[PDB]
Amino acid sequence: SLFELGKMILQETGKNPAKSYGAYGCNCGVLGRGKPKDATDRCCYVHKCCYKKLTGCNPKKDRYSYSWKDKTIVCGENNPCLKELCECDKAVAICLRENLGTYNKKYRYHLKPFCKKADKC
Amino acid sequence: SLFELGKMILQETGKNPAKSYGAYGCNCGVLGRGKPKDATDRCCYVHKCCYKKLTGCNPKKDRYSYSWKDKTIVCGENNPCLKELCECDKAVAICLRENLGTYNKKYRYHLKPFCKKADKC
Ligand SMILES: CCCCCCCCCCCCC(=O)O
Ligand SMILES: CCCCCCCCCCCCC(=O)O
Repeated sequence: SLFELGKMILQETGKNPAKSYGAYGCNCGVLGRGKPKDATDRCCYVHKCCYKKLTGCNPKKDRYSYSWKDKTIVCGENNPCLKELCECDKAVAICLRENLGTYNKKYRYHLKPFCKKADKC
Repeated sequence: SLFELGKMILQETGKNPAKSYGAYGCNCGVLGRGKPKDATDRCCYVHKCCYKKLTGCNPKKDRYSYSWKDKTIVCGENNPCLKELCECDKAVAICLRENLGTYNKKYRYHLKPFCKKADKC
């Protein structure tokens, strides 16, 4: 759920997730997708497309277990849907950290309604 | 200072530092040293002996800079004493994470005044 997602982002990046990524660009955080602005935003585009394959579970509210083991995110067993959910979230947290070099503060609080429409996943 | 030390322990172990290590065994956290109970406690014994070499700065209150860069603690330049300080702190955080497998909850709130005296550093 959002609680696990946010924790993973903090562990990987060292940054407060709500603040750095809760409204970044056209795809990170609240709302749906749009044309990416940069590589951090493209990480969040892939992540939202990752959620589209999740069958019956709720990406926003279902909790799942994972542990931070030798500084790596390891998705616990859980059920089929929660496992894929955890795997979506781990991959966006790693991608956000990988692209910290190009993170741009000007997109931090982006006006999402003016984004160009996104391509189909 | 304590703020950097706690943050490093959280980043490496994923655990709330105050709660897990603020009074652990005979050497972690408050107070001085004593005979170690286990490997977590020996990490904190080494750490406090690391602090004894620093007489030109204050391990508890002086701030210093460091960054979490690709999930590794990197001590910033700072001055001679703060650099060594950062280096003591980085090594205890890594040691505490390495010995998480044997962490024992029975020593979490240890009665330190009954510890056997420690060997000289
Ligand atoms: C410790 C953090 C508590 C939960 C905060 C959750 C905030 C999630 C931020 C989502 C942005 C990333 C993106 O959309 O993938
Ligand atoms: C985010 C944490 C805020 C600062 C909390 C500092 C607690 C430091 C705990 C010391 C225990 C480790 C030992 O003695 O090395």
